Amino acid sequence: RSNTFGIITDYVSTTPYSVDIVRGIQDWANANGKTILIANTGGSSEREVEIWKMFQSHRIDGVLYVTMYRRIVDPESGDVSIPTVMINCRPQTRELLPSIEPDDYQGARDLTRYLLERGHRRIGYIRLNPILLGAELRLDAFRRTTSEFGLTENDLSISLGMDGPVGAENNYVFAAATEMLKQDDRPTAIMSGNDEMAIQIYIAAMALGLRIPQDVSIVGFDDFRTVTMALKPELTTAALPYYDLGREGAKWLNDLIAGEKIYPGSRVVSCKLVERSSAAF
Amino acid sequence: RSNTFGIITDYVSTTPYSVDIVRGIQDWANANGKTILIANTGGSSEREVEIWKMFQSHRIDGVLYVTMYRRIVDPESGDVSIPTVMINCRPQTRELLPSIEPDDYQGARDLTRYLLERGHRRIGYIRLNPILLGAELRLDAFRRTTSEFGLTENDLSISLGMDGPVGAENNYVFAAATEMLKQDDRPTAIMSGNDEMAIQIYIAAMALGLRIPQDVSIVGFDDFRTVTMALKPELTTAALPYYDLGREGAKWLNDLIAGEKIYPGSRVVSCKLVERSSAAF
Repeated sequence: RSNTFGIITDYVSTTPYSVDIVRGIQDWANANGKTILIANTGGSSEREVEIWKMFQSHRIDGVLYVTMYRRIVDPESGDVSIPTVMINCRPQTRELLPSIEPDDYQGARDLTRYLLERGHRRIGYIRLNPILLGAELRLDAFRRTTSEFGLTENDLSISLGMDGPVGAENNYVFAAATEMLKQDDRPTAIMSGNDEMAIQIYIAAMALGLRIPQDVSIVGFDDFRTVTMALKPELTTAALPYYDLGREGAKWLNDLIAGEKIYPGSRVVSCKLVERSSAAF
Repeated sequence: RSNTFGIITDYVSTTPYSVDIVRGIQDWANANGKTILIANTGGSSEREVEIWKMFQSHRIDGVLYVTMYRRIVDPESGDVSIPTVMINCRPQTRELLPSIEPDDYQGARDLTRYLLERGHRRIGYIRLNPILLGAELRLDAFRRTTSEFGLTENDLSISLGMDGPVGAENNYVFAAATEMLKQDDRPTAIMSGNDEMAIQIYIAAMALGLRIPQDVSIVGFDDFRTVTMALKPELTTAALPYYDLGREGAKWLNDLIAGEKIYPGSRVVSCKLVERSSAAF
């Protein structure tokens, strides 16, 4: 046993909004006497194969396969066999490896219900990049939760805010939010695909003389600290349990490495609704 | 030769605004046939010593010692000897190792001159965490550049925006910017310690009915993409050459590993002024 865990990640050099998983892994590692080595594939199957080979060569005890955003994918390990736990992603092949992911659907559901229980009936939703699985699941939740409550597609204002390659998108959130807020039947609440996008929606609203809670409520998603605590009023959002995913994933890998009869399958960790002050009745 | 470079970083799990250095290193590595393994010290001398030992054990060809923010520090490698190049930091011991850093002073100087050449005479500056070397150097530049031009301390509005442990500060940027903008002799331009802080200054200004370029110009620092392109108007700033620091640092390490008579000493890469539309005459 080298007591070294290897993390194979995909887009960490271009996606720094998921480092909290690493933070969770590292924190757990420091409390359990293990060292962590990180390798990035950049999304290349070729380089990934080579990385697995490298880890075998270095006698890594286990691997935490971590994706920057939620994905469904089978790792490309060639002929390498090392105990592995997937975090923030799920294998394409049923039960190929144990996995732990955040519940985008539940989070969006609870955030939508939050607004509904707060009197909002005309709700807007500006979509995160459609290529993202998480983006679509959050939208799926918004659509059904609002229908289950009674609102009709006619009470909603849904618009795309961006498209293109992740982390290099054609971004028009500000323009989309502006059009949405200038509508004759202006929504009273707007749900942002994620916290990052909320920055543009806050500016769009204020640029039209609207006061946040008072004139329009805004909620985000992720609890990306850099943003949520920068915006004023403080942004009410759904926190992706990244830190916990990392800590839980690491412990799980540790038990798997030590044997243990832990039925793999998939674990899904809930997203905590973080109530701040960007929404009003 | 393993053709593997190791990156020893400090606060990457809690500071994701410097991943671009890694992006630059990784990009160079992919174009030169090398693999990159990353290890984080979390700021612990103890864990760092152990990490150097680990790298020696794994036969890493060289190390890129990268700090999340600009620092002056001697690596704690114990008895380990491996070709090393420092990036975004400088050794405490004169010429202990080659190093390449961004020029915070030059960047702040050019950004201050930018405003001065644009008619501004009453300028505000909201300070980044004073514990940060970079924060102080940018302030040093603002102070002398404004004096060299002719303005007096009396024409400036300088205030702290935060303090405490980096990445866990007591943050009052919004409140400080609000007080500053409510002054009877309101500054016409405000320089933000960094781009992240600009989010709060934009909101502070708009919350008072002020229009950005029209009523008050705002410039930032870093060119933290997540922010600069989210704020509207687009934020004029000084770009920290992170990507280039990584690419240059990696090449430099490569030459050092291959021998080459490259006088170590320190290299300082300029910060590019990125003109957008958050400032007006």
